[PDB]
Amino acid sequence: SRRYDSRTTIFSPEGRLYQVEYAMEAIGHAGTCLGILANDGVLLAAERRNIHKLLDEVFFSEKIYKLNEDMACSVAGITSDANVLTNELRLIAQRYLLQYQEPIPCEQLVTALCDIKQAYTQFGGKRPFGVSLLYIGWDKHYGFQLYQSDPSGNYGGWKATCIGNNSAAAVSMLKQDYKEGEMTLKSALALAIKVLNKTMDVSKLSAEKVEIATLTRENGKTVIRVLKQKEVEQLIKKHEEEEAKAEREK
Amino acid sequence: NQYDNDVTVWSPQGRIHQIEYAMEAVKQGSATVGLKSKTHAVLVALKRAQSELAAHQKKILHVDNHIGISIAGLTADARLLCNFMRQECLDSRFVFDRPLPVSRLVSLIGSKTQIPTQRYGRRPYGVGLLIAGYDDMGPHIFQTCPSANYFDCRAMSIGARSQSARTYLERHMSEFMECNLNELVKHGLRALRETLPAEQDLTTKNVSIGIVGKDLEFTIYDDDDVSPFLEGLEERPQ
Amino acid sequence: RFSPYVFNGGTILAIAGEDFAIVASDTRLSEGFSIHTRDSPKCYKLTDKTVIGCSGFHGDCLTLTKIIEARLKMYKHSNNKAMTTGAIAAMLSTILYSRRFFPYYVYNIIGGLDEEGKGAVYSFDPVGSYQRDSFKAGGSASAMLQPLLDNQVGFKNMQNVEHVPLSLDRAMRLVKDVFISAAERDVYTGDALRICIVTKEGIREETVSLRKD
Amino acid sequence: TTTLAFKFRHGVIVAADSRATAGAYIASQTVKKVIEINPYLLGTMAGGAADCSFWERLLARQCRIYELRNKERISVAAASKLLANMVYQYKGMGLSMGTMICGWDKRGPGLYYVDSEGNRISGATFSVGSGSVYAYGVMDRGYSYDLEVEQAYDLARRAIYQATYRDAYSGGAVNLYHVREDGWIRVSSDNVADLHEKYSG
Amino acid sequence: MEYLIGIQGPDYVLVASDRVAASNIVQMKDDHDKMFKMSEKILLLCVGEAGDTVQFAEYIQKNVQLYKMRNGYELSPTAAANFTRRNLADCLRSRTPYHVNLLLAGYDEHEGPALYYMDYLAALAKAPFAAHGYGAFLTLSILDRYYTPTISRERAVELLRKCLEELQKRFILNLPTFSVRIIDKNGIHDLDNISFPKQ
Amino acid sequence: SIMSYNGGAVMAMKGKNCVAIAADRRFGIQAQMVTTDFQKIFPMGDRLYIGLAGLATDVQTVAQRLKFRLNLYELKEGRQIKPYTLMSMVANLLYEKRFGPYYTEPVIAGLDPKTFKPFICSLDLIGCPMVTDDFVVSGTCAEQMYGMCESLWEPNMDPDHLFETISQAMLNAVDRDAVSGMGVIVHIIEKDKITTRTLKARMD
Amino acid sequence: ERGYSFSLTTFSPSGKLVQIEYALAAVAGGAPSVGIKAANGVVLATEKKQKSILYDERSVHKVEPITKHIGLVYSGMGPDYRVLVHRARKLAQQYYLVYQEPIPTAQLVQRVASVMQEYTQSGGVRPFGVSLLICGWNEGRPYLFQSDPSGAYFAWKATAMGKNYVNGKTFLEKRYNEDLELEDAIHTAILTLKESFEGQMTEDNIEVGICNEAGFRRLTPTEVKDYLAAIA
Amino acid sequence: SYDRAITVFSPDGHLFQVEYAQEAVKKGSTAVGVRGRDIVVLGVEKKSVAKLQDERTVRKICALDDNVCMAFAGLTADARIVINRARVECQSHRLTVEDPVTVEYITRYIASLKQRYTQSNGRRPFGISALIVGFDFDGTPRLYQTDPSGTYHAWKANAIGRGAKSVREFLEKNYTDEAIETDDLTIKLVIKALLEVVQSGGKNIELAVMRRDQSLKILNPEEIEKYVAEIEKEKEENE
Amino acid sequence: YDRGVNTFSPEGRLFQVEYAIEAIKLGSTAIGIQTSEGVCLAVEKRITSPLMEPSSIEKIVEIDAHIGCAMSGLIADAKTLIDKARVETQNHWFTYNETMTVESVTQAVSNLALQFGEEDSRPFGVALLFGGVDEKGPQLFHMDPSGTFVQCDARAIGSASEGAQSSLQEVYHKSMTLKEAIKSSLIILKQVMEEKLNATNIELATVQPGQNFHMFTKEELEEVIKDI
Repeated sequence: SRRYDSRTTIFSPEGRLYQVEYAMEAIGHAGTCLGILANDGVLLAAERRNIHKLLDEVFFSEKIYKLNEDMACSVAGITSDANVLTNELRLIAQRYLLQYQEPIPCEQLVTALCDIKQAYTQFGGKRPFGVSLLYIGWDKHYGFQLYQSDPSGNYGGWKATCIGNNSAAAVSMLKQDYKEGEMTLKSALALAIKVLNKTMDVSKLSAEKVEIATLTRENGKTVIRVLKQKEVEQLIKKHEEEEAKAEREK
Repeated sequence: NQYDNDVTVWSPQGRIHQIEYAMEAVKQGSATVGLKSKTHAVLVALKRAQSELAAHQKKILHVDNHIGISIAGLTADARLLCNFMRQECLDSRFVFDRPLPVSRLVSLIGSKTQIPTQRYGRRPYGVGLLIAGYDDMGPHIFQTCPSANYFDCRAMSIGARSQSARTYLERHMSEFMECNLNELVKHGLRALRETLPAEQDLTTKNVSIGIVGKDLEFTIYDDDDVSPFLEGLEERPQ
Repeated sequence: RFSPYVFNGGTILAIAGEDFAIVASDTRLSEGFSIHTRDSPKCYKLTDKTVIGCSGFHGDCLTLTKIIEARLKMYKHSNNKAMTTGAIAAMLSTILYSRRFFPYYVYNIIGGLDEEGKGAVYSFDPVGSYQRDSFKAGGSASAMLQPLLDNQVGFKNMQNVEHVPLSLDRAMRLVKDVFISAAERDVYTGDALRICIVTKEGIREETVSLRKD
Repeated sequence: TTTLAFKFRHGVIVAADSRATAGAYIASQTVKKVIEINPYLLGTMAGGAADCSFWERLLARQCRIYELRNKERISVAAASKLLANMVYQYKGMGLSMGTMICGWDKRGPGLYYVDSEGNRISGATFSVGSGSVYAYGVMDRGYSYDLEVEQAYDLARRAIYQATYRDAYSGGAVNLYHVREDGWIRVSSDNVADLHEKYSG
Repeated sequence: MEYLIGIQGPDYVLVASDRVAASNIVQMKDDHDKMFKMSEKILLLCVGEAGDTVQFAEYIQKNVQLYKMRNGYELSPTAAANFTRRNLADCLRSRTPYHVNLLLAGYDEHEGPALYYMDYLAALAKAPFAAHGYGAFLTLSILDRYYTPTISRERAVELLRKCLEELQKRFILNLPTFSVRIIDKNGIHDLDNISFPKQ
Repeated sequence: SIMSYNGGAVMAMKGKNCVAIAADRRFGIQAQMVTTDFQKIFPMGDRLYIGLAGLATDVQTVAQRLKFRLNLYELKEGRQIKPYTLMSMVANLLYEKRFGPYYTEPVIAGLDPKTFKPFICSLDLIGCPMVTDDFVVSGTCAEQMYGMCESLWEPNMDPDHLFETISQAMLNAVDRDAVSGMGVIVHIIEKDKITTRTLKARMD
Repeated sequence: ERGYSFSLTTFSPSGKLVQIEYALAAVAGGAPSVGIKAANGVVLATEKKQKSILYDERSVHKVEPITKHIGLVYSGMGPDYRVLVHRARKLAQQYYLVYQEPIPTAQLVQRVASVMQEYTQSGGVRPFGVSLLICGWNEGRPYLFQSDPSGAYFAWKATAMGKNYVNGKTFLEKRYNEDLELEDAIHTAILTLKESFEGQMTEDNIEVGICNEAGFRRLTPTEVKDYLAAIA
Repeated sequence: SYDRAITVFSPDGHLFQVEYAQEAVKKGSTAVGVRGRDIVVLGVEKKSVAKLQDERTVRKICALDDNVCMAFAGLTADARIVINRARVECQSHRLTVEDPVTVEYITRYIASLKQRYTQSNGRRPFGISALIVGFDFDGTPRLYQTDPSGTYHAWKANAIGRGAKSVREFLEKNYTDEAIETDDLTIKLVIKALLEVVQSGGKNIELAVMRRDQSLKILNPEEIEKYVAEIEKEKEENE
Repeated sequence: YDRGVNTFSPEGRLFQVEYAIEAIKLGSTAIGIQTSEGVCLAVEKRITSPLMEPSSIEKIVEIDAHIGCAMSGLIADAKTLIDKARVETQNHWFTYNETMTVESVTQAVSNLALQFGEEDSRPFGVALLFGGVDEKGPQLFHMDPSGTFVQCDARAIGSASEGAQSSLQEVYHKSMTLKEAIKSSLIILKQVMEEKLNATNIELATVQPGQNFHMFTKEELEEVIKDI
C-alpha cells in the first residue's frame, strides 16, 4: 500500500516541489485569456480553442463565468477542474452576503479561494488543481480591480496580464503600449484586439475565435456585458484599417 | 529478499520472517530462569547495566498478589503489556471478586498479541514473558513469545545464552517436585551460574528472585535480602 | 415511578487521638420498617493505617468501596508505596465530585494515622467537600451523638474544667456509652457495635452487643 | 454564611465566618471559608461549599501551569476570567458559587467578584453570603480609603460580628487575612463569644 | 430592569446608559459600564441577564477586531449590526440561547450616522431613537414629544437632561448616575458623567 | 399566541394582466410600537415579489435564506425563476424545519416572465401551497380581510380599479385590528412598469 | 474495511494526466454510435452486435431513458455505463423533489459530469471508461450534449463516438445541415452507421431512440425494420 | 483520511524534509531586521516588482496586532496562512488574559504550530522563516526568528533569505553600540546592509520602522532616495 | 526500497528507534551528578554567532519546584515532552494533594516516548536528565528515545558523551559534597567544549533538600570559574 503511493506533497532535494511546477507547465499551453483596465470599466479578452464547425455555441459564454452580481472570472487550464472551482467561490460570495448583508469585496474573495487551492499543495496526498484564472470586478473600497491566481495558491493585483500560450510574448508587448489611468474603454478595446492579433498564430482574427466581456459601472447595476458577435468584427477591421495606413506611411 | 519487509507477506516456504526476527529480540536480553515445586513457583533473573555507576535494569514485576512476570526484550513493549496485565486482573476482581486464574490470563495475552501479527504496518510485540502464579491447581510456569504462542511448562529459561541453562534443568528436574523453598531457589541459582562467562557470577547486585507461595504472597527480593539465599553455594568447578 | 434511591440507615463514629484513631459503627442493615440482617458492619480496612466508614444507600456503599480498593492498587503499581491517610481523602473528594449530577447517597468518615503517628479524621458530604477534625459522627443518629462529644471531648460550655488529653481507656468507654443512648431513641441503631482501633501496631477489632428492638 | 472583602491603601482585607449548616442542623463550626489558592491569591467560599472547593482548586492547577510557561505570575484580572469561563459551560445545570478573588497585582490591589451565573465585576467593597446585607450596613459607615492597618482590622472584625448576631446561618469564629505587596498574611482567628465580651464593655 | 437611550441626530449619535450593577435587593457597584467599543466609530450597548451580556458582547468584539486585522479597513455600522443578528438567530433554536437586549450605534463616512435596535429574538430596526428597560415606558413619550430630525447636539443633551429628570420622578428604582457618549466624524468622545446628587 | 407577538398583515390580489400586493408598516412587541417602516415585502427578481408575516425574526431570517438559494439558482441556470418554481422552493425550505418550524406565512405574487400572466399563492408555516385566482391573505387580521375581498373583488380589473379595491380592503380590515396598522404600502406590478404607493392611514 | 485515500492519477512531467489519456483509448475501442439533432427532435443511434446466435438481444438495452424527456447512449465499456445511469436516474429525482419540475437537459449534464470529475481525482479509483450522448427537448428547443471520462462536456449539432469516429465526423460534415426533419435525421443516422457495420444490418443489429416535443421514446424493432428498409 | 509518515529519520540521524525546506527559505527575497532602544527597524530587500503594476497587494510586512510586526521569507503561499492562524490566536488571547500579546508568546505559538506539523501524518513541513518584531509592555524592543523546524530564537540583528550569510557576516562587523544612537542612524545601518546584498538600488528596498507607540509606518521612495543619497555621500567623502 | 516506520531489523532491534539514538550525538553535551547533599546539573550552550542573544536559549528548564531537567539532541521536539511532564505533576497534585516523586515523573514521559504509528509518527530525538529531590533523597534519572530510563549516579549526555563518561568514572565517589561536585563537572566541560569557558557559554542549576529548584545566574556563577 505504501509501494503504490506517489508522494505528491513532499519537497525535492533542490528545495522546490515538482508537482505544481508540472501543473504550471500545463497552464502554459491550452488557452489564452487577458485583461486590461485604466479607467471606468475592465475587460476580459479570451481566445476560443475548439472552433469546430459543429457546435451549438450556448451557455452565454465559454470561459467567462459570472461569480457575483458585480464580478466575474476568466479561467484557463483543465476545464473539468475549472467547473469545481467556479461553483466553489460562487457560494463563498453568497455565504458572505448571508452573513453581512453586503456584497463581497473583490480582493478577499480571491484570498478565500486561494487558501482552498493552497491546501491541496500542502497535505492530503492529493493532486493539485491545474487551473489559473483571472478576476475582474468592482467594489466601493477601491473601484475597478484586476487579479490573477496561480495553482500554487498565490495571487496578485495587476493592470494587464495574459496567461496564454504566448503569454510572455503578450506581456512584453503590454508594457510597450499602455498608459497609467488614461486608457479609457475604447482604447483598451483597441489595444486588446492588437495583442491577440499577435499571440494567436491563426491569422486574420476570425470574430468567432475570440470572446470579449466588459464590466462597466452603472449607478446600481455594474453591468457585466458579453458583447455579441456583430460588433466584434467591426472592431477587428478597425484594427485592420489603421494598420494598412500606419505601415504604408512609414 | 522481497519477502522480508512486512508481517502480512508469506514466504514461499511458509515462514513469515518478521515473526522470526522478533525472536531475535528476545535472544538479546539477559537470561532468566523459572521453575516450580509442588507448592511453589520461583523465577530468578539476571540484571545488566551499562556503566559501573548506572543502576541495573530490573526485570521482575509485580502484577497481582499471586501473579508475577519476568521480561526479556525491549522494555517499552514490556510495559505496554504489563499495563494490560494489571488491568485484566483487577477488573475481574472488581466484577467477580476473586483472583483471576493464571491459565485464563495467558489466553487473553495470546489473543492480544496475535492481532498485530496479521494486520498491515503493525509490528509484533518483542517481549519474552515468563509467568509464575497460582490457580486453585497449584503453581504454574508459563512462557510466551512474540509469535503469540504460549507454552505450559515446568521449567524454562529465555534470554541471551539460555541453551546452557536448559541443559542443567533437564538433568535435575526429577528433584524439583519434592524440595522446599531453600534448595528450590539454589537449584535455580545453579542454572544462572551456568549461563555466565568463567570469571564473574553472582555478586548480589545483578540478581533478583521472586517467589509466590502456598501461604505466601508474591514477593520480590532485591540485592540485600538476596544475600540469605545467595550464600551456601559452592565454587564453580574448573 | 422507579425511584433510584432508598435510605438504609446506619451510624458511624470516629475520634482522633494523640497516637491512635477509633472508628466505630453498628451492624444493622434495614430499610422501610423491616430488618434485612443483624450483622452488617461498616468498618472497612483500606490499609493497616486507614479505616473508612460508609453510611447511606447500601447499593452505593458497596460500589464506592470497590472503586477505592481498585485505586489503591493502581497507586502502588505506579509509585511503589502505599497511600497515606491524607492522600486517600484528597482522592475520594474527586471521586465523589465526578458524579456531581447523579451523586452518591453516601456519608463517609476516614479515620487513621498520619505520617507522624497522630490521629486524623476526615469527614465528607455526599458531593465531596471535606475538612480535618478531631471527632465526627455520621448517619441517622448523628444529631444525637455530636452534642455529647462536644461536652466530653470538646470541653465546651464547662467552667473550671481541666483539659486532660484523651487516653485510650477513656475513649473506649466513651464510645461504648454513647451508642447505648442512641440505641434507646433511634430506631435505626443496631445490635452489635463494631469498634476498630488503629494504633502504631495495627488494626484491632471489638464487638459489643446492644439491644435488639 | 457571611464573607466580605474591601481594598484600601495598604492592600486588601478578607474576612469570613466559619459556620456550615444543613437545613436547621449545624454541621460544623470550624469551616475555613477563605481558601488559599496561591501564596499570592485568595478565594472565598459562598453558596455550594463543594462547588467553591473544587473549581478554585482547579483554578490553582491552571495558574501554576501559566507560571511555568510564561515565567511570571498570572494577573488578578486573568485569574478571574479563567474562573468565569469554566463555570459558564455548566450554566443552568445548577451550580452554586458566589466566590471572590483577591490578590496583589502589577496594577496594584485586585478584588473581583465571580458568580455561578457569569457575573464578573470589579469593585472596592464586596459582601457575599446569606448575612451579607447585615455586613454592608456597618461596613459602609466605617469605610475609608485612607484607613490605618489596625483600624481596618477592627472594621472588618466587627462587621462580621454584627452579621452573625442577626443571621441564623452565620456564626462560629472570625477568620481574617491581609493581602500585602509580597503576598497574603494570616492575621488572626477570633471566636465570636470572645468578641461578645470584648465589644460589650 | 435597567436603562439606556438612543438619540440620533443629523451628523451624530448620542447614547447614554446607567451605571448601576444590581443584586438581590442591594446594588453591588455604582459605576458600572454597559458600553463596549468594537471600532473607532462603533459602540455596543448590551442589556440582559447575568452571564450573557458580558460574554456574547465580547465575542462580537473579537470578530470585529479580527475583520480589521485581516483586511486593513473596518466594517460599516450596517454590516456590524447585521452580523450580530445572525449570531443570536443561529444560537436561538439551540440548547443555550442568549437572552440579551441590545442597540448598536455607529457612524460611517458614506451614509453618516446610524442607530439599530435589537431584542432577545434578533429583530433589527433602523430607528431614529430607541430605549430598553422598564424606563423606556416612561421616557419614550417625552422623546417623541420633542424630537426634531434637524436637532443640534447642544440641545440634544438638554433633551436627554429632561428625559432623565422625569425618570427620577415617577420610577421606583434608584438610578442615580448616567454615563454619556457621542459619536461623530472624529470618533468616540466622552461627555460629562451626568448625575443627580442624592446628598 | 406566537403569531400575535408582533402582528402583521399581507394581502395579494389578482387583476387583469397585473397583480398587486400590500402590507402594513408597524413593528412592535405585544402592545408597544417600535418603528413604522418595517419591511415585509421583498423583491425576488423583476415582476415577482414575496410578502412575509408572522414572527419578526423569521421574517428577516427566511427572507435571507431564500435569497441565498435564489442567487445560486439564477447563476447555475442562465435564466430568471418562474413564479411557480419559487413556490416549490419555499415549500422545501419550510418543510426541512418540520419540527423546528419558522413562525411565518409567506405570500407570493408575480407575473410569469414569458407569457405575462399573474400568479398568487400562499403557504402555511410548514409549507402547504395553495394557489387561487382571486386573492390570498396572511397575518393576524385574516378574518377581517376575508370580509373585504369576498365583497369587493371583481374578475377582470384594470390596474386603476385594482389599486382602489386593494386599498379599501386593507384600510378597513387593518383599522379593525389592534396590533396591525401604522401605515400601508402597496406595490402594484405589471409588464411595463411597477408602482409603489403609500396610503394615508390612521396612525392611531 | 477502509480505502486508500490517495490519488493514483498524477501529472506527467510533460503535463498530461496519463490515466485520462488511457481511458479515452478504451472509449475509442467501443461500439460506434452517432447522434444528430434536427430542428424538432434528436436522434440517437447505436450499433449492437451479439457475438453469437445464442444471445437474447431483447434482454439488455443500450438506449436508456432517464426521465420522460431525456435519453442517453454511450460508447465505452459495459459495466461502467450502468453505474452512472443509476446515478443519473437519482439526480433527476432530487431535482424534481425540490422544484416540482422536470430537470432541464443542461442541468443534468452539469451534475453527471461533476460526478466523473470528482471520480477522477479522489483516492484509490480509476476513472470511468465511457463517453455519453444526452438528448432532450426542454422548452421547445432540442439539445444534444456529449461528456467524456475527464469530466468536460460539449454541445454538438451532430457527432460520432466509438470506432472510426474520425471517419464518422467527416461523413456528417458533408451531410448534415440546419434544416432537417426528425425522420430525415433517422435516414442519415442509419446511413452513417452503415459506414462501419458488418455485412447485414437487420432490425436487431441497431437500436434507435428519438425525442420529440411529445418526449423521449425508444423505437420498437418493427418500425426499425421499416427505416432499415429503403436505406442506402 | 491520508495517514502517512512523511518526515522520517535518516541512516545518519537527520530529517530529509526539514533540511530540504530550509533550502526553499534560502531562495526567497532577503529580509533584514535590527532593533534599537526605542525604535525598531526592519525592511525587506529585492522588491523586484514589474514597475508598471499593482504594489499594495505584494506586501510582505504585515501586522499581527497593534504592537507586533512580522516579516518573512520563503514561499508566500505557505506564509500568509501562518499569519491568519496567528492573527486568530493573538485575538483569542485577548478574550482570555487581558493584556495585549507579548512578543515572546506569539513566537511560541508559531513555533509550536510548526513543530507538531513536521510530526503529523501526511503533511509536508512549512517552507518559510519569519522575523517577529515588536515592543511589549514596559517598552522593551526585541525580535525573534523562526526556523522551519520550529526553533524560536532571539537576536539583536538578523537577515534571512537568499544572500543572508553574506549579510549576516556583514552585520556583526558593523553592529556597534553607537549605531543604535539615533533613529535615522539605525535606518542607514539597514540600508548599507541591503545595498551590500542583492541589488537594492533604492527601487527594490522597502523599509518600515516602529517607534514603540505607533503602527507600522512605511516610508515612500523619497526618504529611501534621501537616505541612500546621504549614506553614499558619507561613503564618498570618507573613501 | 522503503520500509515502514515500524519494521524490525534482521538483527532484531528496529530501524528508526536505533536511528534516533544516532541523532542525540549531535546535541550539546550535558552533565549531571547525584550527590547526597543534592543534585548538580550543567550544560553548555554552543553559541554560534556574536550577534546572537545568549540567554534566549536554554537547556535546563524546571518541571516543578523540586524537579529540574536537561535536554540534548534536538530541541524543538523536547518542548513537547517538557509540557507533558508539567501537566502530569499538576494532575498528581490536584487529586492526591502531594508532590509526584522523581521516578514516577519519568515513566509518565517514557510511556509517551514510544507511541508513533499509522493510527489514531516518528520517535522523539531527544535525551533527558531528571534531577530532583523527593522523599527518598536526591535522585537522578536518564531516559532514552527508546523509552528506557534508569537511575544514574553521574551521567554525561551529548556529543562528547563517551569522552566525558571516561573522565567522570575516575573522579566520582559516593561521599562527594555539592560544592565540589559543581567544581568537578566544570573541569569536564572545560576539556570537551570548543570555545573557552566563561560565564556565558554554560549555565548550572542545583536542587537541594532544603530549598527548591535554584538556577544560577551570571553573578554567582563566575566565582566557581575564577576559583576552578
